[PDB]
Amino acid sequence: DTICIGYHANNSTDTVDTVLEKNVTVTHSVNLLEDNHNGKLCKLNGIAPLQLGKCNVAGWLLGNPECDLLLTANSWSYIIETSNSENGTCYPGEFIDYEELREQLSSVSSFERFEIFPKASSWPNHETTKGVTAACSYFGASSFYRNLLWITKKGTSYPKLSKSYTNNKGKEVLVLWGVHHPPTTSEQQTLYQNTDAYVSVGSSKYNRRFTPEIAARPKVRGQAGRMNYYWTLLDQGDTITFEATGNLIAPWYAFALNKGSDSGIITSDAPVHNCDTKCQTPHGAINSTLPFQNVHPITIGECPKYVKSTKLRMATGLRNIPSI
Amino acid sequence: DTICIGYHANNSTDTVDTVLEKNVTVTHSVNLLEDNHNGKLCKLNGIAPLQLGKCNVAGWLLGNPECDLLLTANSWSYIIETSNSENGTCYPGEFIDYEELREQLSSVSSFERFEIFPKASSWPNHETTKGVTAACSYFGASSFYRNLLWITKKGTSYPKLSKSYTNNKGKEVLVLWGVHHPPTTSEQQTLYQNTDAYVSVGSSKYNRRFTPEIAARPKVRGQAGRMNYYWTLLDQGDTITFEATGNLIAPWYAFALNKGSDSGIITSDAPVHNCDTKCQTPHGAINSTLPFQNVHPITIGECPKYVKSTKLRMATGLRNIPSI
Amino acid sequence: DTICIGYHANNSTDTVDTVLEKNVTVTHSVNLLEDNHNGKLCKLNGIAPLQLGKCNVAGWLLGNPECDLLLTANSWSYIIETSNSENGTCYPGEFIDYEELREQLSSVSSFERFEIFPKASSWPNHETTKGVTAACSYFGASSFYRNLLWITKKGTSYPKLSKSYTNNKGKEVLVLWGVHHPPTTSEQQTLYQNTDAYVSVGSSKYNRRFTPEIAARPKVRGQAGRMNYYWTLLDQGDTITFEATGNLIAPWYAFALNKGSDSGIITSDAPVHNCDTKCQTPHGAINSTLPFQNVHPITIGECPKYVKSTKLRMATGLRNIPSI
Amino acid sequence: GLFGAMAGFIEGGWTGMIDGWYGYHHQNEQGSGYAADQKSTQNAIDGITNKVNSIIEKMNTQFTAVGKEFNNLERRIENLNKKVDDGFLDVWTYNAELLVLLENERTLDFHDSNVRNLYEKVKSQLRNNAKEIGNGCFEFYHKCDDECMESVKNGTYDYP
Amino acid sequence: GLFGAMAGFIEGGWTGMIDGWYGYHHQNEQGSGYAADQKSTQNAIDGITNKVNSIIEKMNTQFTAVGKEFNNLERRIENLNKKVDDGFLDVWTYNAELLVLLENERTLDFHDSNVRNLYEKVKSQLRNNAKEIGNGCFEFYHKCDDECMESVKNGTYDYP
Amino acid sequence: GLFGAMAGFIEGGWTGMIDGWYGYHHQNEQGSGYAADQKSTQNAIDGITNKVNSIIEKMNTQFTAVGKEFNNLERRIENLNKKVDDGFLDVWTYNAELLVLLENERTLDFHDSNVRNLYEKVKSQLRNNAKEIGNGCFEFYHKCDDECMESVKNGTYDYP
Ligand SMILES: CC(=O)N[C@H]1[C@H]([C@H](O)[C@H](O)CO)O[C@@](O[C@H]2[C@@H](O)[C@@H](CO)O[C@@H](O[C@H]3[C@H](O)[C@@H](O)[C@@H](O)O[C@@H]3CO)[C@@H]2O)(C(=O)O)C[C@@H]1O
Ligand SMILES: CC(=O)N[C@H]1[C@H]([C@H](O)[C@H](O)CO)O[C@@](O[C@H]2[C@@H](O)[C@@H](CO)O[C@@H](O[C@H]3[C@H](O)[C@@H](O)[C@@H](O)O[C@@H]3CO)[C@@H]2O)(C(=O)O)C[C@@H]1O
Ligand SMILES: CC(=O)N[C@H]1[C@H]([C@H](O)[C@H](O)CO)O[C@@](O[C@H]2[C@@H](O)[C@@H](CO)O[C@@H](O[C@H]3[C@H](O)[C@@H](O)[C@@H](O)O[C@@H]3CO)[C@@H]2O)(C(=O)O)C[C@@H]1O
Ligand SMILES: *[C@@H]1O[C@H](CO)[C@@H](O[C@H]2O[C@H](CO)[C@@H](O)[C@H](O)[C@H]2NC(C)=O)[C@H](O)[C@H]1NC(C)=O
Ligand SMILES: *[C@@H]1O[C@H](CO)[C@@H](O[C@H]2O[C@H](CO)[C@@H](O)[C@H](O)[C@H]2NC(C)=O)[C@H](O)[C@H]1NC(C)=O
Ligand SMILES: *[C@@H]1O[C@H](CO)[C@@H](O[C@H]2O[C@H](CO)[C@@H](O)[C@H](O)[C@H]2NC(C)=O)[C@H](O)[C@H]1NC(C)=O
Ligand SMILES: *[C@@H]1O[C@H](CO)[C@@H](O)[C@H](O)[C@H]1NC(C)=O
Ligand SMILES: *[C@@H]1O[C@H](CO)[C@@H](O)[C@H](O)[C@H]1NC(C)=O
Ligand SMILES: *[C@@H]1O[C@H](CO)[C@@H](O)[C@H](O)[C@H]1NC(C)=O
Ligand SMILES: *[C@@H]1O[C@H](CO)[C@@H](O)[C@H](O)[C@H]1NC(C)=O
Ligand SMILES: *[C@@H]1O[C@H](CO)[C@@H](O)[C@H](O)[C@H]1NC(C)=O
Ligand SMILES: *[C@@H]1O[C@H](CO)[C@@H](O)[C@H](O)[C@H]1NC(C)=O
Repeated sequence: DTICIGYHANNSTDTVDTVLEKNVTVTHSVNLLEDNHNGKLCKLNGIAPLQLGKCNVAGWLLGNPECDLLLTANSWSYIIETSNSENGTCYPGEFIDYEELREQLSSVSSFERFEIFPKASSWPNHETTKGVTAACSYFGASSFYRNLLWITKKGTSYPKLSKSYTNNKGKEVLVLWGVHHPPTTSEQQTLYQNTDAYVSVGSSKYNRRFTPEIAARPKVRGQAGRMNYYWTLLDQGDTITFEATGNLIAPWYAFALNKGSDSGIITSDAPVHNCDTKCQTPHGAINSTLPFQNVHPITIGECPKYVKSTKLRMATGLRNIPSI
Repeated sequence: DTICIGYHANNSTDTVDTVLEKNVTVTHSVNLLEDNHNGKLCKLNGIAPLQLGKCNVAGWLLGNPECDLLLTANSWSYIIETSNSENGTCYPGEFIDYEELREQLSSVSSFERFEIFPKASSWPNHETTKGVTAACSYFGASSFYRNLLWITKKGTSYPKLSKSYTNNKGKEVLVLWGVHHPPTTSEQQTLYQNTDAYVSVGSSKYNRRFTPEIAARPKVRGQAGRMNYYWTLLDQGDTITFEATGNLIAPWYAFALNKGSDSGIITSDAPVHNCDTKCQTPHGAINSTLPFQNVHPITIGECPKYVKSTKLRMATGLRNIPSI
Repeated sequence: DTICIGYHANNSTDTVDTVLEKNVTVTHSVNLLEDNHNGKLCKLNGIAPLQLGKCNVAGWLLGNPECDLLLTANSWSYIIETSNSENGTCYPGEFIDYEELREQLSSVSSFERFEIFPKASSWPNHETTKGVTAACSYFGASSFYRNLLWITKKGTSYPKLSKSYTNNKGKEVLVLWGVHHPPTTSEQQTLYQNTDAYVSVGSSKYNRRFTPEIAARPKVRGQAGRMNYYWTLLDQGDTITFEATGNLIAPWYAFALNKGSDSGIITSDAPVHNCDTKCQTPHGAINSTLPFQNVHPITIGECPKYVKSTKLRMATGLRNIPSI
Repeated sequence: GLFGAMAGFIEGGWTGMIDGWYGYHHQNEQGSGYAADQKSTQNAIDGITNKVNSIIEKMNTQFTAVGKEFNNLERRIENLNKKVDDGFLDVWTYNAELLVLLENERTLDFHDSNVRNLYEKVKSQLRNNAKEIGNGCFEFYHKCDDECMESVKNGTYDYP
Repeated sequence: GLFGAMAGFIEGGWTGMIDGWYGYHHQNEQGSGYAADQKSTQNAIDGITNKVNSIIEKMNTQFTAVGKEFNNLERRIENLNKKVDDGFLDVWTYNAELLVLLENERTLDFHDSNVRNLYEKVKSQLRNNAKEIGNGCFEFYHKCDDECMESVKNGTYDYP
Repeated sequence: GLFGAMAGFIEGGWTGMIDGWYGYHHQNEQGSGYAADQKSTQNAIDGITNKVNSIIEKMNTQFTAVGKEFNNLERRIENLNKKVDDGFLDVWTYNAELLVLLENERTLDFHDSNVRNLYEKVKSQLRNNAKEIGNGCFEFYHKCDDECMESVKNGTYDYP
């Protein structure tokens, strides 16, 4: 008669590493490194993202003629740009504080596009029907952004215009605008007459005044002229006043939005399907259960610390030593 | 006859957590998480802070009429703003590089306020007695900052003024000034005559030239005009030169200070009592003995790493298993 | 007859610290803290650095007359400035985005200095032989930077100049230039005639227009006038256009470089010998074998995490208890 | 391992014991078989389970977007942001890596320790009523039917 | 625990031993009482004391002001600064949390180990001159007056 | 230490054993001398060697330039950059410092454990054929020539 005390063993082949030994076969292990993803762009916390496709953020906000499908944008928890998002500022120029804007609009609760300064009778005694270019061509034809209006000299006189807007939308209002810069002071006059024009933008929190920066410069996608795009968030109850004697690319449509918390912009070509998630990446949705992730350094949400590891397997059972 | 070897036990109820078991009663433990504070704003390393009260940093430096009690400021290791610190730039405008200044003045060894450009005879043939506004009203009456002087056109002529100052204080000198921006080019003339005025500030390390940025803008706390406030640290032996044909809000009083190391600005309504400390927070003084703190993410001094923990109790004694 | 089982002991005096005991003598230990260096400035990954000596980066790029030895610069993995690198912008002024440039040029694969705008016949009907100053004196004589050309009014007329350059070098081109700012509008005319001159720089990615910022300012190392230095990286195939009616300090020599990855700038007086290394510091080369280093917080390359430790000795053998 | 039992004086695992981690294997005139020691097994599971939760549950994380976007004149802060990202990810990589190594060592030792304690719990009861065969077994100096085998399993072995 | 003594083969604590962590309790014809083993207790205190200092003393900190202040056009770096603050505070939270868990395990094991060593130090001297009653006690096969009880306490027990 | 062997029941080191970490020392009518137990020594070396590599190999690092350069109007981010540098270097300082302390404890315990296991491996074979003298030695109740001494060294000691 005998009795032996011993330990378990099985067909397991999982191996873990220890301080003293590499690859030790164990009866039971658990993985702490999430390295799989659904290769899809999901909803972050139950709120679909915003797809721009061929358009990038600048093209979407300005109203590039190739982003007509984006004129209905609504809600979104994060923005998606594609390797094909090259349609932005069709008319050459610098988008002032662009990154900063991209960052601030990464997440939006409510977002409504309204006509702040109606093209139809808003700038009488001013030409508002020639503001079109070949750079921003829509279906072969010459066109222009859909949220800005290219006001140009009437007849042969460009009278000083003035227009204000008060935010009564009960929420921040994104007001975009631009200032055109002719290549020559010869054009500055054939377009805006006044060869000393200025564009001023006033608000209880704004005052930057502009003047045309004429300069011989290379032609970009056609035009040698340039357009700097500006923006500002108009607080509830505040009034933004525009007055200019030329070079003003007036706001036509503005957006009344509601920012709560900020997220970011994912750039990927993965399909956008209806799935949920707490942590999202460019390659797809990642699980938020494990303490570590090695799928992508760049993520958005509540994510598992990114590590350069390939294996973080933790033992639960004991050494596996079978054989009868 | 017998002898047993055993271990200690007592009335202790302290519990600690271990890798394998939650809440284990121990005979003796030690806390590593500091989570208490004296609910008071102390002295950081034996040097009282600076209380602004109703005034914020901008109001204190510019000389807002509501900060007359702050005209004697001296030394301080960190600055205190209250939930009632709303008295700053009474006259609407942008305080250029404000954050940056707040940061740089967080700590000061010596700090003396002197008259750099005496109001009395410094700008003869110039009106220096009308520089007053309703926005900066002192006791019902119209007033103005106490460290700046609002120079305005004399009679109907605003001759080009020029004035220099050399830092012979044997230490950095903070020189504050402003540039007024009328809402209309009509006012630019009824105040400074020259409707093409400019304000230039020269130093061996400065040259930014200014021009009035007229623009129709909303009225803020009264005035539709604006005043941008500027500043610079004048190095020993260097000379700062001001010359202007209008729109200059000249420095009246400047500060001769001595920065050594930088700290920060605490914003809290906790009482300021005479106590010392190495690490201070918005809720009160924290102890610097333990490796961790959970009182407040924002601290100033040599502090215990902020953690989201509620309990970091370390065992010293053994498992407590009493009962006779 | 007897047999005892025991453990090793020797003459070792190495001591390590443990959770429970300080200084425990061990038979064998290993150091994990690298705290030695060759007190020399080596090659980072087999590519010598760039020595500026008396010159700093600004003096090297602009062409300060004291950096003539640096006109052949080639390749380099990191830049070396000395406690004697004080020869930069001999002519007083602000080097716009200087830090940013220093950062971007920290590492360069190929770097060729070419004549972009030949002094000899490039600005006919313009004075290109007086652009010299006492601040930038070369061997007692008055001189000027070697990569910029000080164009000044011809006779008594300063006609509007215009000149473009297209990057056909097949790689980024660093184009440096400056804008002179007279102290008085009286000099603005005796030098450039037009007392309303402007300097515009155009590119498919640039448009900043300049005007002279006249202002009474202190004299620095002689001159009271100032020169702001600018730069830009011209992309392959792009064209940079300069046109100006005065105040232009035209590019004379530009650089055609090849940036791949970025490194930094070491400032030290240690000798530069021909040695290699993965991690370099101001005091000398450091080893990259150990996980920790305490030689210098500031390093360049693949370095061992900097720690405030003085001793990180790890036990390998057992407690050492000799004596027979 | 650290405690000698696993791959030690009890050099092999029991593929036949399929209802627990640590247990017995008796052999008497009536039959033979394995039986997992339920108490030491459950306790071991609870502990490991708790250890795994800790390593997971203790990982705090807030909503965050790592990416940044800086223009060509913001190389300095773009690199600063890079230093931060590389920086933390160099910390979590060294920590995860080592936390597992060290905890894996601890876990295996824990099992080894549990076996040695079990073996010893029994070696205590039998005393002289059995001879120790250095393979983790005990041969009784008497008959031990299933009741007897049971008693030692549930630690209630009579007069020793 | 890991070494079997606490809440193991010596299942209870001695509320009556109030002058040390580990000790004895004799019982003979002259009387009874507890006595803390002074050497193993002091050494245990010194060690734990040293362990606590380490965990504290090893925390380096320089004067610092965490707060920053960025205007409405500095969201990017304000967030960068946020990533840094959340970042480090996610590191210290996971570290403190685990450092305690793991060190608490170590400490308790250390005590358990000290008891087992003590018990064994004695079990060594007595040998056959006493029978082991699996509760951490030894019953002498002879008389053991206070001198005798003493000798074993200060490890100088005669002929065994 | 944790396992009683080093500076414990085997209070001293053998300056005379120069071919291993753990071993024996026999004494019989033919002669005497030391002999390192090769298997437990090699295994101990392999493990420690592996432990040292881990602590080193697991340190990931990318090419980096810590320095930054910010002008007098960039104090905010210069300080942010400072917080980052001080920040990480406060993490690596506390980690290196403690990693060594804790791992040094582990290593010494490991050695101590290896000795106790060795001592026990032998104490197992000899059984009653030798008396234990609490100094880590065994005195045979019989003659043990060099063959015999050998057999116990390579764990093949006959009838016990
Ligand atoms: C003013 C307006 O409403 N938009 C016109 C724009 C703007 O004038 C311009 O962007 C201001 O910066 O210009 C458009 O394109 C024409 C314009 O670029 C002019 C240059 O001043 O050149 C015209 O093409 C020339 C061509 O360069 C010659 O070599 C030759 O072929 O003649 C043609 C015709 O003039 C451009 O068509 C534009 O699309 O933006 C026309 C807009 O109506
Ligand atoms: C010039 C000076 O020393 N300070 C006066 C300032 C400045 O002119 C002004 O800030 C420049 O930007 O203006 C003060 O207030 C008066 C001013 O705002 C003017 C507008 O130009 O309006 C006056 O009130 C009007 C009111 O708007 C009318 O509806 C009607 O009631 O008449 C009154 C009187 O004109 C303001 O009083 C100021 O306080 O800053 C007056 C300073 O003396
Ligand atoms: C224009 C040119 O090519 N370079 C000259 C420069 C530039 O005019 C100047 O930098 C523009 O900002 O000036 C040089 O130095 C002379 C200049 O500073 C003038 C001031 O306008 O003063 C001259 O010295 C004066 C001195 O100040 C008087 O007190 C007295 O002694 O007479 C002398 C002679 O005028 C400077 O020599 C320069 O080196 O930069 C001369 C360049 O040729
Ligand atoms: C929409 O994006 C496309 C490119 O992504 C723009 O067209 C450009 O791309 C062509 C190749 O597809 C190139 O040949 C040209 O650079 C250019 N083509 C044209 C239209 O001239 C297109 O302009 C964008 N839409 C607009 C008008 O903004
Ligand atoms: C001092 O601060 C107070 C507010 O903190 C300023 O007064 C404002 O606050 C009132 C409520 O207390 C509001 O009704 C108004 O916005 C305004 N009141 C006035 C005086 O018009 C006050 O102006 C500040 N002092 C100054 C002049 O800068
Ligand atoms: C080269 O650097 C030296 C200083 O490092 C410049 O000379 C200055 O230094 C002198 C002391 O060596 C001081 O007395 C002066 O400030 C100044 N001396 C001169 C030349 O006036 C020198 O100018 C630099 N080279 C140039 C012309 O840029
Ligand atoms: C492993 O063993 C389990 C239990 O018998 C069984 O369910 C599984 O199919 C086996 N798989 C393999 C590797 O054969
Ligand atoms: C298992 O053995 C070694 C571990 O270092 C290695 O060669 C092999 O890739 C490992 N594979 C596994 C099981 O991950
Ligand atoms: C706990 O016991 C100690 C020692 O007897 C005594 O000082 C203290 O008052 C007791 N407190 C409690 C919980 O009764
Ligand atoms: C003690 O027991 C558990 C631990 O998880 C919990 O329910 C309770 O809140 C704990 N309280 C203590 C002693 O902190
Ligand atoms: C230490 O001992 C070794 C081995 O005998 C020997 O090589 C060395 O010279 C000795 N050094 C000292 C400290 O005497
Ligand atoms: C050794 O002993 C103590 C450790 O705290 C200290 O006084 C001494 O400086 C230490 N020196 C060594 C060996 O590093």
